Amino acid sequence: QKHFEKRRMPAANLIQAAWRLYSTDMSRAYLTATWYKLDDIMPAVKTVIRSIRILKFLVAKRKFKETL
Amino acid sequence: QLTEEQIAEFKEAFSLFDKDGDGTITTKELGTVMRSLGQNPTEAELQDMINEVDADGNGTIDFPEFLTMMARKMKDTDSEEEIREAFRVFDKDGNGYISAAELRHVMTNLGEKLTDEEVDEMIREADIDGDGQVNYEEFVQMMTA
Repeated sequence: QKHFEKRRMPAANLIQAAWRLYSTDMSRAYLTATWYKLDDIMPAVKTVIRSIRILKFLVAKRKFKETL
Repeated sequence: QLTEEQIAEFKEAFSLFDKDGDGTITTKELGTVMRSLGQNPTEAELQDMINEVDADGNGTIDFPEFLTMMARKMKDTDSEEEIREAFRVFDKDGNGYISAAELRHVMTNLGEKLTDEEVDEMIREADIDGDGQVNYEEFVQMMTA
């Protein structure tokens, strides 16, 4: 029990990072006139935000694996 | 598998980090862009992000490593397996389901907690049966697609 409840915070962390990563490309947070314009004039900005979430997903995946 | 101009898009993102055109990203460049967006990583968190993809060991990300990372995203066998194992930590039934409510409780109370608006968007994206359960296998394959 105590060893498999030590997995619960890094498991939650991995799900959250995965979901935040996935939401970069479908969330209502990006379905605004501002983001469509910002994504027209400066496409690199959204890609950078997504690159950062990938890096955080990778870190979170490694930490959850270190609790096995 | 990547088009020649889709590589030029990833290169545009990369150069936003590597503004001096040295062909590398250090904690300095990674952190400066993050903080320009209002994020505040620590130095240790930046070192871990970079160490995930630095295949050489000098503490940088170069463009070939960046491109591979952007191309794979979450679409890899190891990611699907490990996310599946995370969901199972919160599923003592083993049947492969978790209740919408328990998922909300875990998401908003553990780790880097989701906000009410975030978890509402996640539960909305996953279909729910007549009981309230969600198959996380279906959810894992939808995110690693």
